[PDB]
Amino acid sequence: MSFDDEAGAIQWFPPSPGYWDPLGFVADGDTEKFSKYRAIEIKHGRVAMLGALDYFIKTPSGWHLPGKLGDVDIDSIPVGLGAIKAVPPLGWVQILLFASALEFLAPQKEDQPPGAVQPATPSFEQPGTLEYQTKEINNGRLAMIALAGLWLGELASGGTDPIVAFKTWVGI
Amino acid sequence: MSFDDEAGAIQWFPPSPGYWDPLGFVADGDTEKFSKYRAIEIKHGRVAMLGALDYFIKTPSGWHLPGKLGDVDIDSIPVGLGAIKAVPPLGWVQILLFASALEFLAPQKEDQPPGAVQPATPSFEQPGTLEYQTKEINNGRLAMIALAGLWLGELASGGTDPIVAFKTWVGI
Amino acid sequence: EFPFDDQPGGVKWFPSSAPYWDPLGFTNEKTEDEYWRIAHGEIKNGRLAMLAVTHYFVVGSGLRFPFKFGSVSTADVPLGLGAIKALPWAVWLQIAAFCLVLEVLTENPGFGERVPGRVPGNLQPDTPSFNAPGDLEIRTKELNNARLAMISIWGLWVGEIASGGVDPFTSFANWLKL
Amino acid sequence: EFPFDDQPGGVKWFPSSAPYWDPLGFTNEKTEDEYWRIAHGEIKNGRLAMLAVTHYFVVGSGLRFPFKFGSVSTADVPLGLGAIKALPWAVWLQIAAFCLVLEVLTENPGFGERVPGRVPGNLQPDTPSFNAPGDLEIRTKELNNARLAMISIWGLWVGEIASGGVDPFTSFANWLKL
Ligand SMILES: CC(/C=C/C=C(C)/C=C/[C@@]12O[C@]1(C)C[C@@H](O)CC2(C)C)=C\C=C\C=C(C)\C=C\C=C(C)\C=C\[C@@]12O[C@]1(C)C[C@@H](O)CC2(C)C
Repeated sequence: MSFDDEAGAIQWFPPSPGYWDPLGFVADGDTEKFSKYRAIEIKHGRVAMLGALDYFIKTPSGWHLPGKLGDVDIDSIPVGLGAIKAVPPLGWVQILLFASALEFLAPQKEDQPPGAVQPATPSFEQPGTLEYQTKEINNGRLAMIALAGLWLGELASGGTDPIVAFKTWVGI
Repeated sequence: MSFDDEAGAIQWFPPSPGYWDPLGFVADGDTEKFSKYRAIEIKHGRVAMLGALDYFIKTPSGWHLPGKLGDVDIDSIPVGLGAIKAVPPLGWVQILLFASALEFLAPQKEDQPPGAVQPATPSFEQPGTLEYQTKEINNGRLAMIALAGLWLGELASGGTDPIVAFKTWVGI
Repeated sequence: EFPFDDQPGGVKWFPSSAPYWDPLGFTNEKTEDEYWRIAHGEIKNGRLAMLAVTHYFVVGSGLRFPFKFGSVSTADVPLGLGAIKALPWAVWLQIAAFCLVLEVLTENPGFGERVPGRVPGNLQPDTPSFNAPGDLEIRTKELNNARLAMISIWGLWVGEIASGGVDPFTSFANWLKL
Repeated sequence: EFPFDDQPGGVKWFPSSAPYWDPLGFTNEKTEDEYWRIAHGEIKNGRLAMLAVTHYFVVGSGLRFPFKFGSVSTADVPLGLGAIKALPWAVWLQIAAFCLVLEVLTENPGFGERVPGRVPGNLQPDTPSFNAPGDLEIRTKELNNARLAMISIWGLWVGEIASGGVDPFTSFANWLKL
C-alpha cells in the first residue's frame, strides 16, 4: 500500500492522504492490481493526449490534410464525433489495425514498470524520472477529462465547435 | 584596494577586473578616498532618484499639485529645466534651505559607512545588506544618467517632452 | 495575567487599561495555536483589505491599465461593487486561482494553522531579499494599517449602496463640503 | 592519429575514410581547449540557425502571434530579410538584449571558452528536469540538424535575393513543378 510515493499521487491538502482513492480500489495494497490500474490509466492518458492533439491541431486553425481520403473530401470531415461516420470505414479499419499491431509489437511485460511498453533502445529513456512520470500521468488525466468533456458537450450543444463554445462561455 | 567586494562593483566580463575604474582614481587603494567617492556617488544617486521620480510622476500623466505656488500657476510650471525660472525664486530658496537643513541635521560621520547618513533609529535599517547597497547604487547610477540625459536632450531638442521624444524615437 | 501581551497589535487605550483590547474575551482560555490562527486570519483579512482599498485609491485617481479582457476594457469596469458583474467572470476566476496558488505556496505545511518558528502572518517564503519577521513595532504598524483597511473597505461597500452609486471620493468631498 | 574522434559530429563518408571530416586541417595541432571552443561555436551557430529556420517554417505556414509592436503588427512584417527594416528597431534591440541575457547566464565562467566538466554546447544550467549531456548519438543528431539549419538559412537568404523576393516555399514548389 506504498502508493503515497508512486507517480501521479495527488495530496489535495497537507492533512490529506498521500494519494486519492475514495472508492478503495487499491485499499488492500495488492501492488499488482495497482500496477494494472496504473498501466490502464497511462494507456488511457496517452491515447487521450493524441486525441486532444488531433482536436486542437484542427480548430480553430482549420488545418487538415489536403485532398481526399478514398473518394471522401477531407474538408468535409468534421472535428469531433461527426468525423466517425465521415471518415471511410476502411480508413478506420486501417487505423484500428495499426493500433492493434502496435499493441501486439509493444505489449506490457511484467518485468517492466507499468506503461514502459516502448521496446528497449538507448534512444528512448525508460521509465524516466518520477517527475516526468507524474507529468505524463497528469497531462494524460487532463487529456482524458478533456476528450470526455468534448464528446459530452458536442452532443449536448448539438454540434457546436469546442473553441467557439469556449469563446462564448468565457466571453473572448 | 579591496574594491572588488564593495557594493556596486561591476565586473563586465569574467576576465574583467572586479570593479571599474579606467582612470585609476582609487588605484592606490586609499580606502579613504574611495569612501569619500562612494559617499559622493550615493548622494548624487539619491538626489537623482528623487529628481527622476519628479520627472516621471508628471509626464505623460500630467499630474501636478492643484492651485498656485505664490501667485504662479502650477499648471504653468513645465516639466524639466524650463521649471527653473517658472518656479518662484522664493520657492527655490525654501527648497534649498530644506536640503541644507537636511544636510546639517544628517551629515556624514566617519564612524558610519558612506551614505549611512540617516540618524540611527530601530525603524531605519543601516547600512543594509550588500545586495540592497548594490541595488541602491545601481538605481542611483541609472537616475544620474537619466537626469543628465534629460537635461542634455531637453536643450538639444528645443524643449520636447521626454516621453514624447522617447515614443517618437522607439515608435510607440 | 494577559498571556497574549507579547504579540503585536495590542492597543492600549489608557495607561491604566489592559495591554490589548478584547472586551468580549475572544482570547480567553485559548492556547498558543488558537490565538496563532486567529492572528493569522486577522493578518490575511487585513492584507486583503489593504489591497482592495489600494485598488480603490488607484482606480479612483483615474489610473487604469490598458487591459482588454475580451470585449470589456478597463475603462468599462466601474469603481466599486458594480465591477462584480461588469468584469468578465473568467477574470474573476483567474484572480481567485492566483490567490489559491499563493495560498498553496505559502500555507503548504500549516494550511492556515500554526507553523513552529513562524509568527502569524509570516507567509512570505524565506529569502535574504525579504526581511521577513521584523520587530514588534513594524508588525503593529502593519496590523493597524490592515485594520484601518478592513474598516474602510466595508465603509466603501456600505456607503456605495447607501449613496446609490455615488463615487466614494465625490461623496467624501460632498459630505465635507470640499 | 585522430585526436578528436571521441567528439560528436564526426561524419564518416566511407568505411575507409577518416573518422571525421576536416579536409583543410582546421583541427590540426589544436589543443583540447581550441577544439572545444570551435565545437562550442559550431553548436551555438547551429542552434541559432535552427531557431531561424523554425521561424521561417512557422511564419511561412501562415501562423503569426497577434502581436502589435507599436504601429506595426505581425501581419505587416514580411517573411525573410524584409523583416529587418519592417520590424521596429526597438523589437530587434530587445531580442538582442534577451540573447545577451541568455549569454550572460550561460557563459558566466567560460565566456565562450572551455569549462571543465562540460562538453561543448552544454549551456543549459544544471537541473534534474533537463537531462543535459546526452549520449554521443543524440549529440550528433543535434549537430547534424544544426548544420542542416545553417546551410538552409543561408539558402533562404541567398535565394530570396536571387528570386527577387519570391516566397521560399512558393519558389521551392515552382522549381519542383509542384
Ligand atoms: C551623470 C553623473 C556622473 C557621472 C559620472 C561618471 C559616468 C563617471 C565615470 C568615471 O568616474 C568613474 C566611475 C571611474 C573613473 O575611473 C572613470 C570615469 C569615466 C571618469 C552625475 C549626475 C548627477 C545628477 C544629479 C545629482 C541630479 C540632480 C537632479 C536634480 C536636483 C533635479 C532637479 C529638477 O529636475 C527637477 C526634479 C524638476 C525640474 O523641474 C527642475 C530641476 C531643478 C531641473
